[PDB]
Amino acid sequence: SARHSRLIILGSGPAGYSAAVYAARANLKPTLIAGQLTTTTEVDNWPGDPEGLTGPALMDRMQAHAERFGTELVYDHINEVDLNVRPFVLKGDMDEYTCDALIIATGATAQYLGLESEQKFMGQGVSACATCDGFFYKNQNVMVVGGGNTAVEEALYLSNIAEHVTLVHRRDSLRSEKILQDHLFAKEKEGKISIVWNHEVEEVLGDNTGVTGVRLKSTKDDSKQEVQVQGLFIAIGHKPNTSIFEGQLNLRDGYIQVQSGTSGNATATSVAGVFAAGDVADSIYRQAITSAGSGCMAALDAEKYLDNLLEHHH
Amino acid sequence: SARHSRLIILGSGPAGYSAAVYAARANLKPTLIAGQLTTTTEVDNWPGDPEGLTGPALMDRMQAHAERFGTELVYDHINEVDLNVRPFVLKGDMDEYTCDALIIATGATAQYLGLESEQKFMGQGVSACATCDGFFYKNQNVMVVGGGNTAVEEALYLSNIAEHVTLVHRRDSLRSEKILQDHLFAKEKEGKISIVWNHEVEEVLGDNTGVTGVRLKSTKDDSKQEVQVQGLFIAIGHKPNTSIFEGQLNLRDGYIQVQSGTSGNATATSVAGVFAAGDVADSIYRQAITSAGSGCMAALDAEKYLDNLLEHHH
Repeated sequence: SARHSRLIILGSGPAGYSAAVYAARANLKPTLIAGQLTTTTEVDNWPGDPEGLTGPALMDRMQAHAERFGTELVYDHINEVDLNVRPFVLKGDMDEYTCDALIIATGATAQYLGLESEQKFMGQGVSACATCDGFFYKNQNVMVVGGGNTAVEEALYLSNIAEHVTLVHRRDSLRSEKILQDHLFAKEKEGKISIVWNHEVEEVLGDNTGVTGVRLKSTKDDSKQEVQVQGLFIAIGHKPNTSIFEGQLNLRDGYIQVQSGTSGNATATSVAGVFAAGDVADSIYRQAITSAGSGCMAALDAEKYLDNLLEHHH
Repeated sequence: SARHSRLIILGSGPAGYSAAVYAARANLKPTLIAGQLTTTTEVDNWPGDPEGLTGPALMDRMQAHAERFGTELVYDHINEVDLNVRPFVLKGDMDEYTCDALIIATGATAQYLGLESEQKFMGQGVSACATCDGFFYKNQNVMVVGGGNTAVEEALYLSNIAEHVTLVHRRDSLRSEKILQDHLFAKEKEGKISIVWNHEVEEVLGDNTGVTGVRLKSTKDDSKQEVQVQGLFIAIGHKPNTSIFEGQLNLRDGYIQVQSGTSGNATATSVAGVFAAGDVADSIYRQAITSAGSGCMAALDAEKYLDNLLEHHH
């Protein structure tokens, strides 16, 4: 038989653990099913942790916090949901779960090159987050790989920090928005950004310093080109972790659509009783602190929903 | 002559210090003018700090964090602003400041009884925040003082934690919204909440345990009444710290109106270049973590605004 909980939070992470702490201190006894921050080596922008913080260390603290006030943690992978009936059904490998309210905090997944040189130097000068790691390379030279909105915005961000940015793309045109393109070409004219078209990364180069260069290979002939850089930012793209909700929730480009606004219920989805927090619904800011904030919001939204539902039953 | 900065953040606090950390790590060199969390004795819902945290300790850490990456802190009180001209003008007791973008993070102020017994037991069982301190009183008896939306919502929140809630008000009707009133009267019928009309707090009672009772005095005759409670929550009201912006920004009930939404620029006000973060713009959630999140959002909003402004000058 299915394990029923009043509230289930799906996903461990800043948003999920934040919702757990608030739901548990509201006396809701939430269940969290655990199954972008845990890959960052040095975390320097979690407000109130000025030095020494690492991604895994922050997750351990958030996990301990959720458990301290009585969250039930469950280690399972959910391969299917039914949001058409209430209580909502979550089908896992180990058990089936049902709940009266659901908070979805499944995050998003950054895509990488898939190169051993890239994995070798992951954390030693290879990064997927300009906002997290850009300040390291003030007055130094960096490279951004990719061709969509994300790559363009990261090169723009970094162009106020780095001495020079090299943006590399495998096609010869960008799939990004026209305002972002205009800003980029302005910076290129002033010498702050260079763009290398029709190329892909062949090998990440460095030593005990970490990254020192990148060898590119052209996608239209056999030629190669070495660029000296201290930081490599992989910005191929982000994918919200929403495949199991397709056809059951309103999505926009794979992100879960939430009500937002300034009059409460800001994390509500298109299904009553289902709330979404963090990077699964946020395409713009995508930081641990903003995710933690929305998880707190989802907890209060869910609390008010469950209380009103409670008022009319039995 | 006026001290010019590209970006000024007005207000120390979770929102202001969070915006400072992000603006400084973006290489913006922000100025923060410093002049609800710093009154909470034990802070138990800052995600990732499971035990031992105090309000002042968290502010010291956030302050150190903003300063580490190069925020210029200024200790001054702003008595007037001019947002009708650019760069915007801030008139202080010690200096005049101007800026190209402004982040307003001035918070809100909770109103108290003004009683020595209330101040005596402040932090030892007297609180202004049910969300912060309610869990302390699980399966115990509490009192909420006030008559508007805030008092009603706090009594509702606490009614799922405490064994019993006593809501006390000086008039004989509530000035709160009708849906909230219906929920309250439902809980009263079931014996979870009691309402004492036409009364005000005369003295807060307790010892080394902290609070043990409250003596009420009627506002319509000379009679008095003792209630045994372990926690007293003062919910007379919140006032956003916005008086100097009246007539210069769109306000709704004194809160600064922000764009919100899921497509970025969520902290933008009715004046281009002016952003608002934290409790000065949030009437619903009002927590340190949600304020910190919006301060991070305001930093990115301001970063994109300043960069575009930069592109077209000189």
